[PDB]
Amino acid sequence: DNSQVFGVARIFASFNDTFVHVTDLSGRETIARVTGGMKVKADRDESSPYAAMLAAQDVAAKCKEVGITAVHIKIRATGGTRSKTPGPGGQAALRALARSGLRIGRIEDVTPVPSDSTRKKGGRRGRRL
Amino acid sequence: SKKSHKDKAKHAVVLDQDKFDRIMKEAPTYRYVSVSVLVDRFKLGGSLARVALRHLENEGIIKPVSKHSKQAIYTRAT
Amino acid sequence: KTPVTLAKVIKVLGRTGSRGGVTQVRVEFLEDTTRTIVRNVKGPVREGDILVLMESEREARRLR
Amino acid sequence: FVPVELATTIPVEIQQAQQEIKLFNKWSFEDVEVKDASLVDYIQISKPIYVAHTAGRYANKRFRKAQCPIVERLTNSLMMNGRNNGKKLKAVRIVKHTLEIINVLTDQNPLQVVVDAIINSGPREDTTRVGGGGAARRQAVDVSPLRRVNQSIALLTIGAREAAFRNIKTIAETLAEELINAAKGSSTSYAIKKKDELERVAKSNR
Amino acid sequence: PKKRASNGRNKKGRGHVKPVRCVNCSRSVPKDKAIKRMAIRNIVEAAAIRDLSEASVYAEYALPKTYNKLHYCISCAIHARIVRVRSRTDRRIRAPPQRPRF
Amino acid sequence: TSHCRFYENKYPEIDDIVMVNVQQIAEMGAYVKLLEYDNIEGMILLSELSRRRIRSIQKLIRVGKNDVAVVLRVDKEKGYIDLSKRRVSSEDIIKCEEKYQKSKTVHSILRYCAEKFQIPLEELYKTIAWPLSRKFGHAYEAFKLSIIDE
RNA sequence: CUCUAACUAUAAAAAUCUCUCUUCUC
Ligand SMILES: [Mg+2]
Ligand SMILES: [Mg+2]
Ligand SMILES: [Mg+2]
Ligand SMILES: [Mg+2]
Ligand SMILES: [Zn+2]
Repeated sequence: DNSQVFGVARIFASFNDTFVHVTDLSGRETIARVTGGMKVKADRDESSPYAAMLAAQDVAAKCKEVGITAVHIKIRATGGTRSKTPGPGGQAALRALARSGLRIGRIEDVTPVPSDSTRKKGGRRGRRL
Repeated sequence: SKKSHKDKAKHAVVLDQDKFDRIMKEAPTYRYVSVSVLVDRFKLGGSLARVALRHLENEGIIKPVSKHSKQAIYTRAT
Repeated sequence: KTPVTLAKVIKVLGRTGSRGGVTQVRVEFLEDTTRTIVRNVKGPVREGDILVLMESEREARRLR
Repeated sequence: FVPVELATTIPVEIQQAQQEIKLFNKWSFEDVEVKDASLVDYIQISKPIYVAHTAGRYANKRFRKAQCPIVERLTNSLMMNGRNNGKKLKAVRIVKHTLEIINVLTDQNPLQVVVDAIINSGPREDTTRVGGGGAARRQAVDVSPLRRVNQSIALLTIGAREAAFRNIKTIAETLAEELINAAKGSSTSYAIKKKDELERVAKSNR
Repeated sequence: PKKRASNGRNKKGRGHVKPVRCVNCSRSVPKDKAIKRMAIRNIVEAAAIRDLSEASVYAEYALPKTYNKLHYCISCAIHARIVRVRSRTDRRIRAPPQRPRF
Repeated sequence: TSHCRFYENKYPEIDDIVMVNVQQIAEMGAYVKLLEYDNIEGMILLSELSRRRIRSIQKLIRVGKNDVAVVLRVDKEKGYIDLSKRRVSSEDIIKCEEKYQKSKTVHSILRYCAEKFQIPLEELYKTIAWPLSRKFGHAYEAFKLSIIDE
């Protein structure tokens, strides 16, 4: 084999402040919670594709530091109450992972899907912007 | 008017034996020569900067490259 | 930190931006020409021109 | 060398051996080498031109502009407003003495120095105002090579003018000083200063 | 008068329908007057499909596809240009706009 | 003569909080001087400036007076500052004016001394202010203790 | 009288108005 030290990407992407969070395959001991929100300035870009790329580069450096070589992608959208759709920058995130040395495998979308339960904060007529 | 710049004399206009000493000394050592450049070291008002420039080309002190009106350029005689 | 890169543009991909003063094109790195990136640039160009870029990781979107 | 008989004789120096084109009869385009790859083919030094004045139809087409010799562009930039537009001879003389100064300082046949200043001073990155009203903010963008050389020229001339403005150090001197500082990487040049400032602000609104 | 034969509802003999909620404006909306879509798409943007493929173990991959049934209100949908205002003689054509790409 | 930055070194550190007086605006914002750290110039982009809507630019810029400042990025190789007026809160403003007064008083006393002696004020900070700021953490508190303790 | 596939993302504020109203026949 290639003796790859498998990790998990566990991408957390939303309409605001996408997250990057690598850990063990189970998800026991977390590595580098640092998100894209830890690297951008004006709050324009908490969920920017560039914020995702910066977070991905930092966590790739961290993974090389620790020894993780293969990583498993678990992207996420909030689901439940909010839009069921991935954060905009998360795609760049994964791409920034791919270009940055680390091997990848077993991409998954753990974006929750509910059975039409509870309610979405909003009111009857909906968001009245 | 309010001259907030506060420009001092910024140069002297009447030449002297000692600034003559400097002119004769650092006529070389300045591989670029032009009226503004020679003025810029406190030593000449500028009206007689041309006069000193004429004084320079007397005994093979500095060689010319350009001597145009409003703008003349020398380099130290090698 | 200057991993400077150079990319020859192959095609003009119209023009973006609300002003219409910035045009997006498809530029391929001279190093390993097999890959390309879509990038938006301010100022007239044509294919055959080469552009120096600091960054080599931006696929900028349709600017509005 | 190559002595030629005439009845209406022309000076010997311009009659010597000069199938060896020099701009001001003394500055060849030979061995003036193009540095930047993204800026090659956007500098016209290729054609050996005889003086920094040519009444060419150099604005009719979209991209015939790149066929204009770099010296001509620098001169035309040197023309300032209505007053310097109507006075091309003055600008040509000023740029001639500018190359003279460049030749005086650290030799380095001046044309290479000026083209190196050109390539150094060009901001490859810029900020575009994209946000509509509410989030009125600039965003990152890169810069066309023609746009590169254009702002390089513009920063050079604006620095020369601002430094020269109501200042004893004459415009030819200011321009040559800026060109020397820009052929190197010293922030003393106003042109390179603005180049780095735009690079920084672009690096902010990335 | 009457804007539409179906009153823009498409209930026509159901008495009532359990409401759904818009993805964007998030309004209670009758499930039939609830213009909605299958935003089918591959998990990755079409641009990087190359790079990721050689950035991964397990060659000859499948590249999964993420799905979503998005419920759009009337207002948000007409706002985001995903539904186009039409002439009445043009409105009635219920046929989908003929397979966007081919 | 005012020189010899109140704190230790020339270049501000990372995420250090300072105070800037507006000096000149071209289009991008307040590329101005600092009055707490070194007087080195630093950019202030307009989006890094306003919490409210940008209605009155001229009423807001207020040239000739100090204002809060947070440093985000520093040029430590040629000399420039990325500085902002958006990453501040009121309780942060409190310590901002505290530090403003703390630096102003020491600058006043040592400027008086350097003016009276004609001794280069950088030598004053070298010989006096910096050892006191090393012993006691700040030269102002050291002067206060000097009043009681010789 | 033989075809069933691709795809994206703005919503910043705008408040108001007292006028004259006029006529068609071989
Ligand atoms: Mg509304
Ligand atoms: Mg109606
Ligand atoms: Mg309907
Ligand atoms: Mg109204
Ligand atoms: Zn809606």
